[PDB]
Amino acid sequence: ADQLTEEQIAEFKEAFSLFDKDGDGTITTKELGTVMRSLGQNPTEAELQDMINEVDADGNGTIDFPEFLTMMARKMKDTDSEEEIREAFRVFDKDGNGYISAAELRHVMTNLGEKLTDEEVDEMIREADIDGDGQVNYEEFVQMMTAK
Ligand SMILES: [Ca+2]
Ligand SMILES: [Ca+2]
Ligand SMILES: [Ca+2]
Ligand SMILES: [Ca+2]
Repeated sequence: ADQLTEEQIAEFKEAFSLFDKDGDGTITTKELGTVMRSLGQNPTEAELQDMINEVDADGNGTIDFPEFLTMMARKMKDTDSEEEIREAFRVFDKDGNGYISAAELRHVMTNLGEKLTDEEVDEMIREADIDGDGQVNYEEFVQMMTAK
């Protein structure tokens, strides 16, 4: 589904409180980055406050529960395993040997649902593309899909 079930909201409520250091109803930068460090990442507060601000409904820069449900919905629907990402990466890569070229990426993301033109594909790539090679790799892909 796109919308959450009473079981998932329940648990996104149990997670919400668990994360909260003060015990209020707002998550800060500091609170969530501590979980993000334990789940294996390492953003800074700054890199946190960025993605906080985008997803803020009210605007305030602290995370309320309907914006955690909006966050974690958008997470939990998309990501399965991480293994799902990998196999879907090497579904997208036509030959399969490494990289999804601009060409390959256009065609399969156009078959998926939004129609992309050349420059729409280039632009998706370019912001994430470290080599400047015009291809999207697995770490660039995982970075790219995270962003827009
Ligand atoms: Ca708090
Ligand atoms: Ca807010
Ligand atoms: Ca390829
Ligand atoms: Ca690249």
